[PDB]
Amino acid sequence: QIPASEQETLVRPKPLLLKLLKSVGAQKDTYTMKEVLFYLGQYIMTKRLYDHIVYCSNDLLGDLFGVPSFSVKEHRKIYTMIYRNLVVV
Ligand SMILES: CC(C)(C)C[C@@H]1N[C@@H](C(=O)NCCN)[C@H](c2cccc(Cl)c2F)[C@]12C(=O)Nc1cc(Cl)ccc12
Repeated sequence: QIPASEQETLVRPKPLLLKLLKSVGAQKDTYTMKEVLFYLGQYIMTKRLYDHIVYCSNDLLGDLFGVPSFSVKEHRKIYTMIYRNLVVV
């Protein structure tokens, strides 16, 4: 059910993820996970990979996550895919 505390986690995205974030406006070295989820979420809507599965097999999101798609309901899984592209602060 995940803890609310997780969204407060401070993180430094690796180069590729930092590249995705910068496309929806991000301009920081370090982010809170809340910011990361919001910016990735706008990356997903503005680019219609979602309308409850997200389709990214032909996008760098797909490259960063290592999957051609994923269910937006699987939060623990999404969290694990995101941490592979960042370092905690
Ligand atoms: C464009 C969108 C797909 C509708 C946005 C997404 N909506 C959220 C959700 O759970 N919707 C169910 C309805 N309650 C989802 C989400 C929110 C908070 C934590 C997690 Cl792990 C999460 F998955 C969301 C998000 O906010 N950011 C985000 C980032 C990635 Cl990489 C995948 C999915 C998301």
